Amino acid sequence: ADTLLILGDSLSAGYRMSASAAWPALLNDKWSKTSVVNASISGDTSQQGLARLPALLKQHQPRWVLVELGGNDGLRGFQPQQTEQTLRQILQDVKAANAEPLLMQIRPPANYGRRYNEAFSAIYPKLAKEFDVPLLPFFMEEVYLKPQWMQDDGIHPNRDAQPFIADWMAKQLQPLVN
Repeated sequence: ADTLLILGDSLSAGYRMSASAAWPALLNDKWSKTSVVNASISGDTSQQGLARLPALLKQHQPRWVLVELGGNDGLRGFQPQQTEQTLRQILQDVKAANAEPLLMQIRPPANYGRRYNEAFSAIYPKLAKEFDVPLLPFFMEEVYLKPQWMQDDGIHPNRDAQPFIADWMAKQLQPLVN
C-alpha cells in the first residue's frame, strides 16, 4: 500500500486525547489499501513541522503529504509572510521528494484582527495556485457547527468529533488518492 503522511498540529494529532482516538488513526483503520501515518504534534507551528519534514520524507517515503499547519503561527509571533514562506518551503520539499502535497485551508480566530486574518487566509489559495496542488477546505468549518463536537476552548474538536472528521476526510481524499 502507498503511504499518506499527515503533517499537522493539534487538529490532526488530537488535542488532549491519545493517538488512537485522533481522526488519522480512525482513517487508517477505515482504509490495507493506503497507510495513514500521523506525524502531527500538538502546538506545532509551520516552522516546527518543516523542521521535522526531511526525516519524515526519508523514513516514510510518502506518495502524498497532507499539510495542515499555520494555525499556531500567529500566537507564536509569525507574520503572514513568514507563514507563507515556511509553507512554500514545505511544499517545495514535498515535491522534491517525489510526493504530492495536499494543502488544507486554515482559518484563525476572528479576534486575531482583520488585517492578519485576510492576509493569513490568502496564503493557502495563493500557494495552491503557485504549486498547482489540491487545496482542501478547512475540516473544522463543519465541526464548528456542532457545539457537541467542540472541546471547552472552542478551538479543538473533541473525541466524539473524530469519527466524523475521519469520514469527512475519507471523502475529500478519496478522489486524490485514487
